[PDB]
Amino acid sequence: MRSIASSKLWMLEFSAFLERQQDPDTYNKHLFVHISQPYLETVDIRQIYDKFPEKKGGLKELFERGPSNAFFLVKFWADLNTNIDDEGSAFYGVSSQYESPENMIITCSTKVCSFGKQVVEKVETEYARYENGHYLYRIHRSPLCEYMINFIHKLKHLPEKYMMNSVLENFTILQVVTNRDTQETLLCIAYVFEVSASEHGAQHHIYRLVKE
Amino acid sequence: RSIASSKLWMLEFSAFLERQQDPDTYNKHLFVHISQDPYLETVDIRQIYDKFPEKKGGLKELFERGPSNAFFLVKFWADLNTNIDGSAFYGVSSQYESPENMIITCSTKVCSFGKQVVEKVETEYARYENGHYLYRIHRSPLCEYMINFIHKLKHLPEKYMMNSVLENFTILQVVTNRDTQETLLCIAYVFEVSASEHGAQHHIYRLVK
Ligand SMILES: O=C(O)[C@H](c1ccccc1)n1cccc1
Repeated sequence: MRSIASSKLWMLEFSAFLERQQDPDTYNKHLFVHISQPYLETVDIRQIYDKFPEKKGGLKELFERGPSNAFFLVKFWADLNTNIDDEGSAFYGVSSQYESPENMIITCSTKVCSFGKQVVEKVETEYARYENGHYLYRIHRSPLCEYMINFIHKLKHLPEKYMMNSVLENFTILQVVTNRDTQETLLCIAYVFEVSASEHGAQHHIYRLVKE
Repeated sequence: RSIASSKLWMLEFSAFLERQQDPDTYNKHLFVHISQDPYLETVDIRQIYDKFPEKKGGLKELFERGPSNAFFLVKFWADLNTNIDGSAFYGVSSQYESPENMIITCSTKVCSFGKQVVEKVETEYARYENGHYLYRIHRSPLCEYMINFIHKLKHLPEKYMMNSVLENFTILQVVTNRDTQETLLCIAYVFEVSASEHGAQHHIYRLVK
């Protein structure tokens, strides 16, 4: 009730970044969004069904199947203050780490919704490595999908942050992590976005979704 | 004076939303509309290569092949003041005229923030009328990408925001003689949203080097 964790799986790290080679040896790594990990604040899941309305297979159906301790909402304030010109010397990447007390094979589903419609669905199977009494699932510098690279470039073309925020009111991502054998939902994370108001600095706020 | 080469000219072009209100009453909202003596203003085609499809088969290559008199830029102020909340038909219509009986190939490419997102290709056929030859597209369905795009623009709170988005949105239409492969007309389209009370408007330019 302190972090993005169920009984069987927890997020340690998540990041999306732009890495720009300045020299043969020297690199700038700009973090668009970044989580690295007292009680979490709570949000009743009915407050967010309007942004994730979906019928069959949707958030509501997933939540009702449970377990109710697997469901989180993350709000990101994305830092878009970075140069995106010189494409050749740029790598858009994602990294993440999860941890479990047991050796599971997991299925990770990511759905991106834009103005109501599902625009991307990515499904991957991940496998653990034993490390320090636990089982670790680690993605290191995987390429950011092209949709998201192009979305960032579109946001940055807008002349005012308030326009970026208007667009982002209609943008969500839903991540569902499932045990491949048991089909148990291990983690389900709903993500919403604004652009960070600050000149430089990504922020996040994590909530535990409830229904009480 | 108008969108015309030696071998083909546009008479009419429209995109519309038709909403049947009862058995005999319908609303027809025009998003954009051209119906057609001073000279057209000119635009250097190098200014617009970055907004259109480049590389093999791209605007630059097409322009250099010529003929140079076949190339036009149309700016639309699209009228988005209409209800888009079931009984609706989103449609496109157009008419062309030629002095010769050709089979024509119409290619339409939609480009969004650099990338080609839709390509449509159609073959159209002539009808003789009074020593010339007429081509007509009547109530062809607007592609799903464009409907949706309209619906997304209409969710935005401000027309200036809609116009910022539209700066990186273009459509390229290339009309070719199917048998000779001659370029008959090439029209680059760019967009703004029309202001309140305004309706649909357009401005036509002749692309040059
Ligand atoms: O979704 C799109 O492709 C674009 C858009 C998306 C993100 C930023 C700027 C424009 N759009 C169009 C209408 C609302 C957003």
